[PDB]
Amino acid sequence: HSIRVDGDIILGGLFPVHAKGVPCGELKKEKGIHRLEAMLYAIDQINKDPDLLSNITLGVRILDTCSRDTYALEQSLTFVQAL
Amino acid sequence: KISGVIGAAASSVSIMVANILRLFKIPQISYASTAPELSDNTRYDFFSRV
Amino acid sequence: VPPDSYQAQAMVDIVTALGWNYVSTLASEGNYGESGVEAFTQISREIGGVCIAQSQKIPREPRPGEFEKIIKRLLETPNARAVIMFANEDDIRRILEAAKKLNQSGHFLWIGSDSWGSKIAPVYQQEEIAEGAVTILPKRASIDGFDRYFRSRTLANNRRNVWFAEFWEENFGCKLKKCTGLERIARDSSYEQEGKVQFVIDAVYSMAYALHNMHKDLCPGYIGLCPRMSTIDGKELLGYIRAVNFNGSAGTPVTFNENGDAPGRYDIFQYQITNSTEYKVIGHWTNQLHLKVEDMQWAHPASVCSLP
Ligand SMILES: N[C@H](C(=O)O)c1ccc(C(=O)O)c(C(=O)O)c1
Repeated sequence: HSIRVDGDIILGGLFPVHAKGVPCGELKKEKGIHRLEAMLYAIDQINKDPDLLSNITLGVRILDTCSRDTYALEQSLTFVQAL
Repeated sequence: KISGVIGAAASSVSIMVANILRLFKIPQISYASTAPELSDNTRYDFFSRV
Repeated sequence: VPPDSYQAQAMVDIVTALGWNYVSTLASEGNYGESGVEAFTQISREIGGVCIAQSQKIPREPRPGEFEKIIKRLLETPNARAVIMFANEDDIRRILEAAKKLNQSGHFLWIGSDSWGSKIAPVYQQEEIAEGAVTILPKRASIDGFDRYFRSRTLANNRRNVWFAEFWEENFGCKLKKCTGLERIARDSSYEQEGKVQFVIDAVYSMAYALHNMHKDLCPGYIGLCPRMSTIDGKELLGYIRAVNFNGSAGTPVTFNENGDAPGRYDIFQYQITNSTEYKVIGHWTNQLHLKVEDMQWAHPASVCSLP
């Protein structure tokens, strides 16, 4: 229920994979899947691309918003759990 | 461990605090906040006012 | 993406270019619609020359009979034929179908925001009631590399995506009738790349350069993560984020101003119905309106409060 890719510098993402329900509802094929796949593609390009962030790996921490404010607040909390 | 909060005064402050107290399930009672949008049980469920 | 103040300014410019001065607004509950309509009202008053008849608000939870009531209040002023909308797709579709039920075809002249855009769903099976609508969208282009990447994905190779199984189940209408899982995307099912994909990739690259430049300054000649760059300070990284300049995936430049905003650049579409139906580009906005009137096709109608 959360996408991990490890790396030296870690970025976070928030995308509406599911619709607003029940907290969550139906899958969004276009607004949710295409966009997170695009972020993963961009990360892969940067990592494979030389002379841009050379010898430094980018990872990802991708979460779901479910098109709601409170759910995104909880996911932001898991972003900031380190402090 | 906090079991209940005597709320804030301004409505905006109460809204901001309630968004988190909802997540951690802590009752809130306010003494001065009168915004009509705090009567919605779906979004502000642990909020009460005197 | 640019803020909605520029979109409101473009809408005012379109209205004043079309010779209209009597309009009614329509907004959905929330930050987006209300803020957009408020910006439109403030700009239109300050400039002058455009008068607003009514302002209506669509509730978040629509009670029965809401859309008919909204249409009937709009018809209380019959010289206000232009409606400026900041509304979601479902609200737009329901408003259009309520207009069709009350038989008001041709009365209203729609001007919608990026929530309308180029979407088939609001106008599907309701072409006549939504013919001639003018919409706005930030400029964008399709990316071929992402298309190759998405068409090459399978269940075996794409395992880092936790939700990919559900997408596979829904896309092909199968259960993992049953399916063997050997289906290929864009061959056995319809496919078209989403609109904001570019804006996602650009965003990622905005980090990628902003970090990189930092490592070129705070880490002179040291390869890899630095002892001082281990603690990446957010406040310092903000300046590097806001002072970037590079070419994006489409090839257009990417810049931020002092407030972290992209410059306003828009395309204008009109829904036209010929003997197929499409959204046709009729102009653009790059801090000054560039609109073609020779290529506009309505069922031009005027929205004026009284004739001279
Ligand atoms: N009910 C309103 C509100 O909802 O904000 C309110 C709340 C608190 C105060 C206060 O600080 O004493 C006041 C006031 O200025 O008298 C007004």
